[PDB]
This record gives sequence, C-alpha cells and structure tokens, in this order.
Amino acid sequence: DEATWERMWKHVAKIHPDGEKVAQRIRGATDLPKIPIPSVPTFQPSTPVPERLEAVQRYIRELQYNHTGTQFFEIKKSRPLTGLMDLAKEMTKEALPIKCLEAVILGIYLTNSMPTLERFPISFKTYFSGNYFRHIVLGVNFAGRYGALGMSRREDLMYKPPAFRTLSELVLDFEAAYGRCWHVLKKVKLGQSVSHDPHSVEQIEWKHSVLDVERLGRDDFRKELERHARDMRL
Amino acid sequence: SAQQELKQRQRAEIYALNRVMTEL
Repeated sequence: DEATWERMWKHVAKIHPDGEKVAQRIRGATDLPKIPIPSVPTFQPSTPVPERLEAVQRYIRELQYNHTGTQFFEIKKSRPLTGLMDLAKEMTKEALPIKCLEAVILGIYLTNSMPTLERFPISFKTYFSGNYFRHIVLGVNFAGRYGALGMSRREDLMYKPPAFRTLSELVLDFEAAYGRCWHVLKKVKLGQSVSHDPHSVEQIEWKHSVLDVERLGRDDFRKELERHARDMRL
Repeated sequence: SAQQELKQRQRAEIYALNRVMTEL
C-alpha cells in the first residue's frame, strides 16, 4: 500500500506549520525510537470484569490516538461481526494508532470473552461554532451498571468505569463532558447489544435508536435512554 | 520477511509522526 503511504506524508506537509522539514527528518532518519508492540491482555478467570475492563482500556490507550490524519484500518460499518473481528485481530497484529470507531471494534474483540459484559455502540452528533462533530464510544454494562470504552482526543469523552446506575447518567455524563469543551449535543445514536460470538454473521446495529437531544427535552431524553436500556435486554 | 521488516520501520515512523502531531 504505497499510494496511501505517500498520501499521509503529503497531507502532513500542508497542515503542520513546518510541514516539509517534519517529513524529511522522520522519513530520512536512520535511527528512530523503537516502539514496543503492546501485549494483548489475557485474563485469569478469577479477575473481576471491572478489573479486566481497565486492562482493555489501557491496551487501547497504548496504541495512542491517531493524530496523523490517515486511518490505517478502514471500517465498513455494514460488515458482519466476523469480518470486523478479523479486522480487530489485525489491529492487534499491526498495533498502530487509532481513532474513535476503531477503538469500538477493538473493545468488542477484547471483551468477547466476557459473556456477563454487555457491549453496545453509542455515537454522538455535537455542534460547535458552525460545525458538526461525530464521535463514537463502546457502551458497556456490568452487573446492572453502565460504563464506556472508546478513544477520544479528550479524556472525559472515552473511558467511564461501569459505575453509573442508569444509562441516562452515563449519557448525561458525556453530555456534561461535551458541554465542558463548549460542544452542544445535538443527537445521540445508540446501538443494540453486540453478540459475543466473534464468528457471528450479523452486523452491528449502529442505529437501533436515534435520539434528537434538542427536540426531546430533558425528561423525554431520559425516558428514551431508559427505553433503549430496556430494549437491549431482549 | 521483506514484508515484515518494512512494517516495523513504517510503524516506528508512524509513531514518530504521531508524536509530533500531538503538539496540539
């Protein structure tokens, strides 16, 4: 894949202040810091699922957020689960920086071994300064409590330990986090539970419920998140 | 293995670039 490769370097030349010298120095450097390949977390059966989730999120963090502007693992959201799981395995083998969508697939791959853990995508549409912004994380449920795995440029727009007692509190935490960086939350897309079968021929349902956060209002927004939580226990 | 020695150097370069791009 040489075409893509030189595409990434030309795009860096534009956006960075000293675009050209940066590519020269890095591509031409004979000695670079060797990056250790992150070890895939494997768990004893005695380890509680919350402690497992911290290790999965730590592994996801080690890969780092992809700031290069070029995505290394393209994801067709309509692919069957067994196709995305093959792709997650290759992220595991390539071990490259990632963005929001790739971390959701990794979170599913690494939590398929936890049948007591429910996983479901949560994507957000936010508004700021005339522009729209889309982000997505992996919602998780353990022992009746809610949390999230994901990848973001902000610390409070990804990992939440499974401590929220309702889905509303989890989502409103994200809305509050969006508000702290002056983003208005326009729309929330919540998916259905993801099968734990890594060979499953079914798609992820990214849009089982679409909530218009402005046209709904506070309490009607809360009732909709509670209906979605009720729906995942189907 | 010519494929494999190429992915390791590319990975070192991607993370070198990724570090610079985190200046924001």
